Amino acid sequence: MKGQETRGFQSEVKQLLHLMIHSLYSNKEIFLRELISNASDAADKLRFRALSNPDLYEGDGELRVRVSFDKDKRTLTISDNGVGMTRDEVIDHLGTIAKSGTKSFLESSQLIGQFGVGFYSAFIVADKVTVRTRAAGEKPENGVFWESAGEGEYTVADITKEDRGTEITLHLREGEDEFLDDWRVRSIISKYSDHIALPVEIEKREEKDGETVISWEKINKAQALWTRNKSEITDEEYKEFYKHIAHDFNDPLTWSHNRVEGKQEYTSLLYIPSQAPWDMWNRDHKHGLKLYVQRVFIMDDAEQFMPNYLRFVRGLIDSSDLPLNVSREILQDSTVTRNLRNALTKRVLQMLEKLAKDDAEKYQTFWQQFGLVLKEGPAEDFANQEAIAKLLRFASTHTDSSAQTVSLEDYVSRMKEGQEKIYYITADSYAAAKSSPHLELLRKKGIEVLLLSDRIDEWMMNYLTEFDGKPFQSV
Amino acid sequence: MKGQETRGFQSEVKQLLHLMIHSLYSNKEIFLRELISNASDAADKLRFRALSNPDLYEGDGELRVRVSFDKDKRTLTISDNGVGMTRDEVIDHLGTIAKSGTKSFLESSQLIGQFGVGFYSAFIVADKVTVRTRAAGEKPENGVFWESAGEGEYTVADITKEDRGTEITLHLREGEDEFLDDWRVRSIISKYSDHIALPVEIEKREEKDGETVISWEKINKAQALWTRNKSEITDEEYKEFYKHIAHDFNDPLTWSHNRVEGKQEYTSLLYIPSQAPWDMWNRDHKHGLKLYVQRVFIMDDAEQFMPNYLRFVRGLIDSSDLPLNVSREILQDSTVTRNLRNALTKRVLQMLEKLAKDDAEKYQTFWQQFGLVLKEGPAEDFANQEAIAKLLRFASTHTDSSAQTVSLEDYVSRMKEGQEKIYYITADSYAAAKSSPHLELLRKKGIEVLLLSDRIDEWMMNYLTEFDGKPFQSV
Ligand SMILES: Nc1ncnc2c1ncn2[C@@H]1O[C@H](COP(=O)(O)OP(=O)(O)O)[C@@H](O)[C@H]1O
Ligand SMILES: Nc1ncnc2c1ncn2[C@@H]1O[C@H](COP(=O)(O)OP(=O)(O)O)[C@@H](O)[C@H]1O
Ligand SMILES: [Mg+2]
Ligand SMILES: [Mg+2]
Repeated sequence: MKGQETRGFQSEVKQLLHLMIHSLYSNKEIFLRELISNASDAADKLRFRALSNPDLYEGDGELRVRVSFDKDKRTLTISDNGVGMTRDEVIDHLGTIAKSGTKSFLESSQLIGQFGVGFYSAFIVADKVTVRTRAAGEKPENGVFWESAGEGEYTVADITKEDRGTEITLHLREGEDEFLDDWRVRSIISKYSDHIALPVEIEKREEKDGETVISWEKINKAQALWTRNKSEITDEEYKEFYKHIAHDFNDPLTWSHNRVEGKQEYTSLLYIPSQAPWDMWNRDHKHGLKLYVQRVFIMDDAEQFMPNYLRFVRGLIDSSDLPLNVSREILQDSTVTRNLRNALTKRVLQMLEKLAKDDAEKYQTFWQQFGLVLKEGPAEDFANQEAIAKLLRFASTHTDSSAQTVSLEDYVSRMKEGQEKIYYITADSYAAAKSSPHLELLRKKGIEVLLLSDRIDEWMMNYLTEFDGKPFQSV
Repeated sequence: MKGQETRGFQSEVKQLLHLMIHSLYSNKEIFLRELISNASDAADKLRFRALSNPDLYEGDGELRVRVSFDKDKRTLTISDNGVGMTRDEVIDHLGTIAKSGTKSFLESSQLIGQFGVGFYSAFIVADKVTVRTRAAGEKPENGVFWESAGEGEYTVADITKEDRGTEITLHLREGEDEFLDDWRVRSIISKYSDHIALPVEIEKREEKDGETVISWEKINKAQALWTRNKSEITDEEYKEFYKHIAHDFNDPLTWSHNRVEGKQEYTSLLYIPSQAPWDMWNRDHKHGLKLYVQRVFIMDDAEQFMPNYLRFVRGLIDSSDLPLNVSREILQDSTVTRNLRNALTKRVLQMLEKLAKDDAEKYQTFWQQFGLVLKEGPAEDFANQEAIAKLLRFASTHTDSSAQTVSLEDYVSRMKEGQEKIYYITADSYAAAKSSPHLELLRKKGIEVLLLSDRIDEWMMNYLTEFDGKPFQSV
């Protein structure tokens, strides 16, 4: 094992780790979920490359993730046999962190703020993590090694490893002996893996005379979630699975699992978040559905199936109309895309309509988080303009608040005589529109006024020129 | 009085009449409404022609219908200075009709059923009707006289009418003296004239010392009803106005009044008849919106603003983006037209939908009447397949009738944890269909199956294979 080198974590990473830790000891069972989520992602990566060249499965073609513990060495080990990593990859992915989290770090009993990051979840429970990975296809003499007390630096070196995949060993802190108990760990892997197609085995040791008797019984049922029938899939499974594909700690507000067989044979499973991603307002930001084909994972962040004013959506698409060779290029100049695209655009509005009716408190959350993104909507897609206006919420004079708790239908159902219109006011701050003008001309008569004060509102009212009869007019 | 000639009525007019007099004696006050209504139509015609050739108003350009009565002679006279008629016009329009069906089988509690008023309603109240008229642009020696007792024949002749227009005189049947009363008559006009733009003036007679001064004073507000604000229009006015522009005694199921103003500047006012016209099915029937350009009437029965799937929609449409020259032709290749046929097509649907929600009984009534034509829809309007389907209804398996009670939105409210479904079934009448194959098992599960029996159902199904969320299918 020669080639030892030591690096420094991005100045902001130490700021994440040490922070995230205290912030999550409330939910520490997490790491075990995040590693499996990753073992799963590592398996799809393999099956993908394997399409192109089916020899990467050199030997075993049955992917799986194994858990086990040295009650004596105080360790827990999770080892899958997926793509595995390359040394240069090890340094890119593990060594760093592709995303962001600095402009907010210096701000703000389960203290969370805004989710940490998958893999490092491990340090909430381990004071030393070790990885030994051997990339798919490559040589067993180029296995890598990554060690880190997570204090501030980490180490890499080259090693050998016959088997392919990734082996992660966590050296538990003191007062974590829970994860060295069969029922406890078993319980957790049980709880965190139903949404996962990858079989999840767990080490079983039995003393049947002679030597020792090792096994690996799977706790996992194993079944691509979007494959089974809604009728049998529970909400627990629907929620964690979202977390899985969304790479987010929080839960979702709702979901639309749908199968379709006709002109567009696909099978979507979109999700509606609950918190807006911290990096949602800067150009380079991941958005798009996890694209599948013939149940074969292909690409991620494929934005070409969702119109811009719906970036915030999340989920997969198990199409069958797309060629198994779909590229990032092909997709953009595809008709089956443009079709699927619009066919799904509606499914999100339908999912939203259904939401706003069943749980308003959940919908209000939705509105707050993704308010200004849905608004730039009827400004370049009048196709569905009505459904998109109904989904819209505003701040009215009926409420003695800045609370965007009013639907346009709420506004109509409370009109009077001397009607014909929905009057608004376009200011800057809620204050600059609730008292700073001349709505009083109307207040003296008893007519409702929509107090709009969000930067985009003015530009939006140039495309929204009426809502079911009653036209819109400024004051 | 030269040219004197008597003529006989067509065979069903002598029938239509006698039948009409008893069927409508409940509403005798009705004739007064129909003469002013016609007087108004004359004022329109004139202004229309007046465009191309302003000589027509020859000097007297203040249009108005004047009502008066005489107690000792016992007559009620109505006279307008509208377009007036010529001898050939008279004979064509007054001596005949264009509204058949063939019955009168009910002879040998009011009996209305389904039939057309118009001019003849005058006989309900009058045992003799006289008409002196002289069309615009015609030497006064070209006046025309028409007189009939509604008994079977009529008399035409030439007279000299220096005045332009039409003077109608009724000799009231005995026991009709309640129409010689200034207050009863003055109340009827008022009730039937405030939804009419043509000033309606009533006569006045006084005793100014040995002399007799004849006043005339408007009783009317005289304003195009689609020009006023939705708020100042009584539901009564909307329904009278309906009878006006639709030439139908029956009230409408609903209406939609809208003043669009932006790219497309127009004013629409549509309605949905309480019952399909007797002569509907017969491609040689007149459907259409009455068309006005710059508050000037131009033409009736213009088909170009409503798709064949919504031909039954009565109503008018004032416009501003069209030229005071539109003709049955230009509309064919005009873009402003098409854009309205769309903007409006998508306004009928909203009215239809607000109908299936404010009074579900009228919608049913509507469905029984025109459903069959609203079905031929999704086979041509793909852009509105959403609202269309949300409208149309069928007979189920949960229903004890051929009666089309069930809507597609309540088959989902009454759909269970069984699956993704909206099963339908074809055949002929409700008969050879409710008792046929593979409907048994779907039953053993407690599932419903929309039973189709309409000659078109299967064809129409083809184009509507979606309906929000749940996907369609046969059995
Ligand atoms: N078991 C594994 N096999 C291969 N790559 C892995 C594995 N675990 C983690 N990785 C790599 O680490 C990267 C970052 O991990 P993570 O912190 O969980 O964020 P994310 O996985 O969502 O990208 C992944 O993109 C992947 O390249
Ligand atoms: N006062 C009038 N001035 C001119 N033409 C008239 C007048 N009254 C009736 N007419 C003509 O005679 C026809 C007969 O009247 P009516 O029974 O009401 O049929 P309609 O419903 O089309 O008016 C009218 O359509 C019109 O052509
Ligand atoms: Mg991850
Ligand atoms: Mg008439």
